[PDB]
Amino acid sequence: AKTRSSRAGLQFPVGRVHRLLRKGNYAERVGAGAPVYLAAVLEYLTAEILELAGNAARDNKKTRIIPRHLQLAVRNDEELNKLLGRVTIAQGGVLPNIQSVLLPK
Amino acid sequence: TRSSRAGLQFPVGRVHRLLRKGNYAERVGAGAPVYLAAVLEYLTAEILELAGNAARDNKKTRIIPRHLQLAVRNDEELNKLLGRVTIAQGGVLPNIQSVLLPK
Amino acid sequence: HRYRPGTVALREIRRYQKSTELLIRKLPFQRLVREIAQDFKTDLRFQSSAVMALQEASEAYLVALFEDTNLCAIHAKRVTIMPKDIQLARRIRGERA
Amino acid sequence: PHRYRPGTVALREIRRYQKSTELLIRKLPFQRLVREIAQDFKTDLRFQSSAVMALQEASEAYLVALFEDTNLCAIHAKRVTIMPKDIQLARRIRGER
Amino acid sequence: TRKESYAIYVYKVLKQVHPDTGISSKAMSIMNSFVNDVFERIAGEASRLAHYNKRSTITSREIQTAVRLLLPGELAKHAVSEGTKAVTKYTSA
Amino acid sequence: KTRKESYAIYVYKVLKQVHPDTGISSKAMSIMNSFVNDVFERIAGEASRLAHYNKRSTITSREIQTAVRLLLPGELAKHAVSEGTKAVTKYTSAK
Amino acid sequence: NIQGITKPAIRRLARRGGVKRISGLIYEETRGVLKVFLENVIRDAVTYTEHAKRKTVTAMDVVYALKRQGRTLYGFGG
Amino acid sequence: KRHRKVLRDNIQGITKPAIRRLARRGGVKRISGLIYEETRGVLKVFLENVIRDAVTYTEHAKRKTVTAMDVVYALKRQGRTLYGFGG
DNA sequence: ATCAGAATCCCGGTGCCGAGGCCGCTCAATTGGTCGTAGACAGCTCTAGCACCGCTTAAACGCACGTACGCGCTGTCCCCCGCGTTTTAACCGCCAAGGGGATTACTCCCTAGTCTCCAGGCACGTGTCAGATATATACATCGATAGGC
DNA sequence: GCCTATCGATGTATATATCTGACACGTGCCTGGAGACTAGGGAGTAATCCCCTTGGCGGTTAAAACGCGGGGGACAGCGCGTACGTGCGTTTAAGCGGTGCTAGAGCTGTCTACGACCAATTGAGCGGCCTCGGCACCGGGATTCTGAT
Repeated sequence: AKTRSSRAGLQFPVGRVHRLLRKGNYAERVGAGAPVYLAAVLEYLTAEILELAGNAARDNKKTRIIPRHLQLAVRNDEELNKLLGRVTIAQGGVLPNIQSVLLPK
Repeated sequence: TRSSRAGLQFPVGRVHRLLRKGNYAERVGAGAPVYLAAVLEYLTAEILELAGNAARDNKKTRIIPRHLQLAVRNDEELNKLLGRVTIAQGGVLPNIQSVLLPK
Repeated sequence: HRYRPGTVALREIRRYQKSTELLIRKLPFQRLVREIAQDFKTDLRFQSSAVMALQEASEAYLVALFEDTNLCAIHAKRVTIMPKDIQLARRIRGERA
Repeated sequence: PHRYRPGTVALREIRRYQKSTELLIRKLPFQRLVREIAQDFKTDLRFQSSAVMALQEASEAYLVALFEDTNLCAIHAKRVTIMPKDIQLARRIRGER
Repeated sequence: TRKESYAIYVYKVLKQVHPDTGISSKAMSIMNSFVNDVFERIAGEASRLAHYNKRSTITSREIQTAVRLLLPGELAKHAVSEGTKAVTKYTSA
Repeated sequence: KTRKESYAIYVYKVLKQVHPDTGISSKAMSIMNSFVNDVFERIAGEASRLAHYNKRSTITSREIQTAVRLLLPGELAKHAVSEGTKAVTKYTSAK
Repeated sequence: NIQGITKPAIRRLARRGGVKRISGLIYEETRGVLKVFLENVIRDAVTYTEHAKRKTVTAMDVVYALKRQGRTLYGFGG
Repeated sequence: KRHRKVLRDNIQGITKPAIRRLARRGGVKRISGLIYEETRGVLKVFLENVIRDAVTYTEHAKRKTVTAMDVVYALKRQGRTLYGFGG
């Protein structure tokens, strides 16, 4: 368990995050605890999106998450759609939505 | 001083220092602050010229936030540049839709 | 004598688009700011300039929203602005979910 | 004979295309248009196979969102047809010019 | 050439959340871009916050407050919790 | 007390250049200072991102030129670019 | 005290916006919109203040929060 | 006939059924007839902005080929971040 | 087309405090020198972007007809608007605590920086399984028909 | 004037069958991360000064609030006619396979100017303090809009 990610209990890297912070000119002295926190946050968000997209894949009888499933997961959820609202997912399409005025009677 | 050497009134040295303490890049070239100061001076001159023209049209001899707002919103390019800015104590440009006016 | 419905309205539009003052009253807005803030952290002090800036931003935002609302009203061949107009204007801007 | 009515086939088209990720503008004409829009800014310019595809994806995403806003402006004015006034309003409220 | 990506880490997270579900190369290319974008947003907010307070360091706290500012309410409240867990049991060892 | 800096004198010299007899109020002074700061940070962040994009570590005049071309509008990015090039040229001419 | 934003105040705000005639239901909608706006802009000012070990919400915090939401305010400290 | 062809202006190459298809993905039931030459102009303007920014990116790097990263950067400079095509 | 008559313009006197100078001072910019990484510059490889033709084939185009949606008109109504009147609290002017922001100096631990060492991380090459794609089914959506009720 | 049986017209969804192309997994390697250690300054601490927000009082005015009449606009209904949808047959060009070339991306290696740091010096620039003129105002006339004659 020599890796910092092992001590942090995260799958996302901590050394890579620290290197990116240092070489990104974000500040002149990156703290030792910042990479762990940021890696944990990114892992949390990735897990949230992936778990929401896999449910859509299951509902569509698919064993592979394609961009459609990611689009459905992000746009359906209110918080993710708020964070990723003004962002385009390539080959994601649009949410099915037809409005009451247009439907026939 | 580099400001006189560059033929500017804006501060080249302070622009260099601010580019340096802002973490923008590890290294800052010699010509970057001169160019940035020249561009800033040109933009300031443009805004001040239009604002002073507006103040003269209003007979005010001192530019006030209202004149700055009028100058910015009357010029298309400056309005695009300052398009999501809200100049304090500036007001709104006079505009009433034709439908609202009586026939 | 009396003025017809609409003419003094035009006079007020020509009056208030010509000034640069703050239309909302200062003290009620101050109280609103503090009661909103208390929901996040208790007993927060405010710099006078902080509330002044908040008021200026709020008036600017509301005036721009009312401009969009008026455009929406004119779209429907109406001169009255209605809540649906504000809803449409805020939505198109993406401000409303 | 069998004759569907104004708007009956349209709804099936909406359901079909809203369920698909396919790129609804054909690639070659859009590529040509991209190159000639790029040729006013700089001559002797080449494009990768993926740059044009990214441009097209962004373009139809933008246009689809704009058409959603246009339909909603149309419904605002008690209409089902989307007209150029609707697009102009839906781009004015969002600040684009 | 030599190129780096987050793909393997996203795939391990996938195996945790959904051990039986796979992912395409395009979905992975989208998830990697998402991770990078969120990284840049949070890091830039933290850097600006350090600049505001005349500081010169990005600590775990500045990341916490950038998370609070950026992420929505519920996502922010869960992300701060799990990040605090990670940092506290990292510093424990 | 503290020691604060502002772009208040240089703006006041540019004002004398454009309009020799016009003045500026304190609120307008602060507004112009905020404008200068905002433009500075915009054109510096754009240059920093451009340097990062090309695996670059130095912010030189070329980055500032291209950032002024990306950020500023069509006709306002022409006179500004010419002025910057002139300033750089005459600065490098003199020692 | 959201009712403190009086009907005539909203009417004046509408007149400065070019509105000629206002429905009677506009006022509550405007008050709600203003409350959401203020909540959004103060939840960030209070965070900028909490991170600083300050109990006073300065104009700089408000300016930073407003700039963060794409609303740059000139003249109040920036 | 076996002489030459019209050489259509290619902003017309974005044909009527293509614009109609885009509208139908947007949830539009009925469409006007004057909304095609307006959609063409809107798309053209959008492309001019994005391509000008991406060609500035390309020129700064001293390249003759417009990379996908240039397009992504140009889009992200305008609040239109594109996921999946680089970055 | 016309008057009287509210409501902004126009003008002169007043006068208050903020903009515009002038000074003392310090700390930040400038000059001069040295050193080291970094970047323009030459060179070579070969990836992939450029045009074209050939061939298929589904989308696009042109045209006809019919229906329904848009637009103008009319009429009823109610709900806003403009004025008067009475009520409320915002504004301001002043004084006064005292809580909290900003400084100061001291001090210790956290982070950059260096060197060594090796295991995590992807390119490359791979086998096979999810999914594209079918055409078959079987079953709904939908005028159109014409029956009483 | 229904709306309810019912047609035969098309569309969608679901069923099993066989491929491929792209997705997992493994292999070998190396470049970046981990483990030592150092020096040093950035952040935390306590302590002090003093601005500055808070709350209180009183007065006075403006503004907000409530009520009224009435007229102008929102809304429903109706009719007309042109535009848009839908289907047919025919024509056009996109899509994918070729062909061939070569410009240009991307790598290494070189080396030398530009810049990063330090130290000593000095003057630009900031604040203290001061003053004089301009603008907000106040009230008085003329003016231009107007509102029913």
